[PDB]
Amino acid sequence: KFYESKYASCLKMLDEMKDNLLLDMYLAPHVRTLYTQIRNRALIQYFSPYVSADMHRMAAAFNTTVAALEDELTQLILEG
Amino acid sequence: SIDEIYKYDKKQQQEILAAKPWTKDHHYFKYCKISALALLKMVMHARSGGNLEVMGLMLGKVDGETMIIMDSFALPVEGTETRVNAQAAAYEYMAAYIENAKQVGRLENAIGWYHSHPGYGCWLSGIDVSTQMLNQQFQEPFVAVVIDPTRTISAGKVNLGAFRTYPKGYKPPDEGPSEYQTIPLNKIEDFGVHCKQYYALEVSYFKSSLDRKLLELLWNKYWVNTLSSSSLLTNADYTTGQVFDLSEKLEQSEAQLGRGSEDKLAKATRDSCKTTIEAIHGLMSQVIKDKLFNQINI
Amino acid sequence: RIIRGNQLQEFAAMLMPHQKATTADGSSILDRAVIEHNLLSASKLYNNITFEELGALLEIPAAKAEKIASQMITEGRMNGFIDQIDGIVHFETREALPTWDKQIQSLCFQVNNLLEKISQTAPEWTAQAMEAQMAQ
Amino acid sequence: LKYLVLANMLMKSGINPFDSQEAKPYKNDPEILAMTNLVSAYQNNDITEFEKILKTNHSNIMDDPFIREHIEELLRNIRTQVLIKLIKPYTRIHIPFISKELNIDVADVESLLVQCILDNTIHGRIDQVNQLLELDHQKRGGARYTALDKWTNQLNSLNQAVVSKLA
Amino acid sequence: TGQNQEQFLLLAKSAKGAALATLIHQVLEAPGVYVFGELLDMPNVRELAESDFASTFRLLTVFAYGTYADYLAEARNLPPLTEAQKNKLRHLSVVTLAAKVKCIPYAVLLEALALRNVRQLEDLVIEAVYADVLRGSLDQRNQRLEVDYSIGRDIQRQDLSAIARTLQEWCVGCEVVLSGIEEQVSRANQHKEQQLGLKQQIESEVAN
Amino acid sequence: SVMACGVTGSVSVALHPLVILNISDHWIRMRSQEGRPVQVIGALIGKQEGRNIEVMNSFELLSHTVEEKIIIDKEYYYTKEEQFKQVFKELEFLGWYTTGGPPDPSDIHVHKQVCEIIESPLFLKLNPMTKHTDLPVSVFESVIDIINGEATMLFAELTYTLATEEAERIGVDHVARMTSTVAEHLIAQHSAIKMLHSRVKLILEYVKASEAGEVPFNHEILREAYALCHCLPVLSTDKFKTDFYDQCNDVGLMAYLGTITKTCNTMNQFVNKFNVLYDRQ
Ligand SMILES: [Zn+2]
Repeated sequence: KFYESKYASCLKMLDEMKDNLLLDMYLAPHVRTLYTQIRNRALIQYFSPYVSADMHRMAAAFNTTVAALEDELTQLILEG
Repeated sequence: SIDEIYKYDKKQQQEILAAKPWTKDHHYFKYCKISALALLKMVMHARSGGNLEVMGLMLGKVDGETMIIMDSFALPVEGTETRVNAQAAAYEYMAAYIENAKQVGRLENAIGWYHSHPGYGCWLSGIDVSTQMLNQQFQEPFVAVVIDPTRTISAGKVNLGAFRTYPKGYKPPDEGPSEYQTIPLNKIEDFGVHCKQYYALEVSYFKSSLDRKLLELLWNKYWVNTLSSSSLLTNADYTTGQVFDLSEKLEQSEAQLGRGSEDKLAKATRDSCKTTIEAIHGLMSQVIKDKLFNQINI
Repeated sequence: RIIRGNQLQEFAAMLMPHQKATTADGSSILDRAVIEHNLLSASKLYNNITFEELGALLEIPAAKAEKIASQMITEGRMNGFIDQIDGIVHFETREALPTWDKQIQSLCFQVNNLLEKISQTAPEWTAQAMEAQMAQ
Repeated sequence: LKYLVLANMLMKSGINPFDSQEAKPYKNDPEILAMTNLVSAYQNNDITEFEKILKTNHSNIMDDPFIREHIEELLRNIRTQVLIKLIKPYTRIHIPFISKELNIDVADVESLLVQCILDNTIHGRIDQVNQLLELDHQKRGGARYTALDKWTNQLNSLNQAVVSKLA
Repeated sequence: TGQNQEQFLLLAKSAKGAALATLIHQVLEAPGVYVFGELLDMPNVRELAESDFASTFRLLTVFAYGTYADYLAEARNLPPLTEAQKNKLRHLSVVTLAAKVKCIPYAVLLEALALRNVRQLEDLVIEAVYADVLRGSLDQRNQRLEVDYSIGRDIQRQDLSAIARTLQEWCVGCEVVLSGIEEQVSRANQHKEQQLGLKQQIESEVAN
Repeated sequence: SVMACGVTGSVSVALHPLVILNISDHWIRMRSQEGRPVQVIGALIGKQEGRNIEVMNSFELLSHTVEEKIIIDKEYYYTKEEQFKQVFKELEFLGWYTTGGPPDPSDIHVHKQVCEIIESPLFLKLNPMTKHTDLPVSVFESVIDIINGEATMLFAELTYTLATEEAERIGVDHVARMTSTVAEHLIAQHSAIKMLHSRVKLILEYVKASEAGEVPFNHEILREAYALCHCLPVLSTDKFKTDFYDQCNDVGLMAYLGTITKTCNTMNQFVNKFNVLYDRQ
């Protein structure tokens, strides 16, 4: 779903795994980094083929609100 | 007599070829006289190759310490600059061309070879030196002409050199001024290795009485082409290529100052000067055009 | 030159039935050749043109003008590009500084033609005023 | 032989099954003629013909599950190349136009364009607000400015290194 | 024009009042004939001025000096013209506009030629380029006509001086540029030699 | 004067000066060999882009005379073609050249032989014994007309321009001149401008002579001078202004970076010497 650009279902399944993978011995102390790295990468892969993109469709595709997406994107432009 | 040089004396050439005065002195040949026709044809061929090296044969004769080039013709060969004696692949073609030329009154025989160095100056590489040494061993009297069509255009002056090699083991005498040229970093190593294995002849040009007349009458209309040159964009990619090189040269000159070849910065400064001076001359022609045709009004 | 429908109507009437051969849906080889000729000819008159106007000038629907222009561009038989939102085809302009140099050439060639015509029609004054240049 | 032609088309692109050796006289068979038509349609990249043969020879192809599973992948493989032939003369192209030209839903057009630009098969970008494809075309003399850029960087570091000498 | 000049001058020297008056309607309704300088300067046509066929001479004056708007302002006095002659006069008006400026907007053309839609204007410009009257290209988006070359129509015996007024303005222009070079070249030497001299002084202090 | 003398044809011939020099050299060499002027004959090669013909190179042709008629050796030409196609692959046979005055019956006879090789060949004639002040080169096309029931070939003259190749211009200029970086670079422009200034002054003096009187009035010539006056200024558009100042700022920035490099070098020299005299390294 990450390769097919289906980021909604991808983050849905990833958040469904999150709490269960949090219980793993060696995997847990990285669960913050990995998930943040994945999400960010997804955001880039989503905006890669666009010159002008609607933020409402993007917020709906990333399971978040438009203002939260605006903050996240502002952070992603500032460094990423 | 302007046209005296066009007279061909076969017996006199045979007498000179039997005498072989060049065997008595390795600096025997000092001058290279090139016809306006051969110059134009070689520069036109060189430009037609674009950024790729081309080569051809030169027809002519000898007269004392002077080598005379009357005509030239392109050779359909691959590997100019990479293959030693690349001309050899055109042997058959050269024999037929000359045979056919003799049928129409071209009497002069092979006097040398020419090839182009697009955007990297007139000199002989290692491959060129091997080729010319072969030619001087088996085809003497022979001369090597090198033309830079790209620098001709950018400098507004013909960039041509005529060269002859020294035999294996023989050392040149004391005097060697060596007129400076910017050599790109991908060629400078080979240049330095072989630069003392040959010498440069003094080049001059000639034209006939009819050429003289026709060129004056051509000028009466060809002046229009001088005020519509547009040299800055015709071969732009050259100056941008040179700047790239200049940048890498400056990187090396910075590495020289870092901790610790003879002053790389001064060389790079003369290179940047030359490139910039050519660019400003281009702008000079453009501004001249703007002053003459645009600033007039009603 | 652009060939009009009317002029083709008369020419088509000059032909034998066998010479009016049709490729597909009723459209003839000639019909299509004339459209393509006219498109290329229009590319020499304009820097850019709308499909509505191009269709009107070529006496074809605007969609057909776009479709055939698009085909000719893809096939490499015409140089240009299409803006589908603005509905405009842009033809190879070749403008900027090279055009300025070519206009200077035209002006100076006009100068030479004018001097040659002065010398041909009145050589007396041509010589009389020619000596004045050497006098300065 | 049907699975061989399916593999010839999925390989991208064998396009010569009955031109090989043993399959030469078998192309005339009325059972596998559908695959000959489909492999020729895939060879020339025609979606209309491919779908016409898939509608005419419906039971001959879609009853078998091994061909039906990869027929969508194959269809998309044709659609990609036809789109590439369609985008060439345009600089800005409408999405609804492509939707009506390829005969595929607007959302699936944008999904195909997203996947295709991500794999670098189509050079351009999508304007989702105005619903169009802004194709990559704007190219000028950018080689000079990059050379001047590196010249600037090297001159910066050099002048710093020259001033570093004195104290 | 060139062939038509001799062809109609031959008839002009062998024609009288009414025949000349109809010949004016024949030269204006003929393709390629856009200059009427030799025909207007004829004594045979000078007789028609202030006579029975005065409006025809005024029509020839409009076709050789004036524009289509000048014809529209005096259409009640001037004889009626067909679509071909109206077109021709429009072509000549575009030539006058092109003589004024290089880039002509569609608005000025539509107002000066009295046209309603853009294609009519575009087709007239095509007819101009096809009759070798104008050279150039049309720009649809910016709504402008880019003129490359336009022919000469007006002879103007009294206003001839203006031509020289610009020619001299070009001459002086050249005379500046030339002198400029002469000076700059001189400066380029004036620096060089000076610098060489200075170097020769520095090199003389090496011995000390 | 048996030739066409009527309507124009292709009327787009661009001639390269290399071709003129080839023909001059051919004539000079044969004259040198025979000790008398000889009519020389050859082939013209180049490119054809629609109705634009570009004459780029030429080569000598072999011929014989049967009784009084000139016969071109066709086998020689096809051999030569096999040879030039190896090094000028993009070029094509465009026509032929010879030396002399206005076209004659012999030229038509030979032209028909060349027409057996290519469909519509050009004919170029060079007069090496010209008495006049204009370049003695003319170019012709052949037209096939019917005069009193006889289908005959005639020549129609074409106007031509000189080529605009930068390397060729520099070569030709260098040849024509045959003798600081600035002083020697703007001399060809200074001579070109001087030539233009002469033409402009001659036309201006013709205008004033006509207007003042005495000198014959001409509607057509002063009309063209009016048309020439209206061609000034060349390119006053805003796009051209943006492009001209783009050029000027590019060269300006490049000059600034070049001067920076030179000053960087001068700074390096100074500090290298200061660390020796005023400092102990
Ligand atoms: Zn070499």
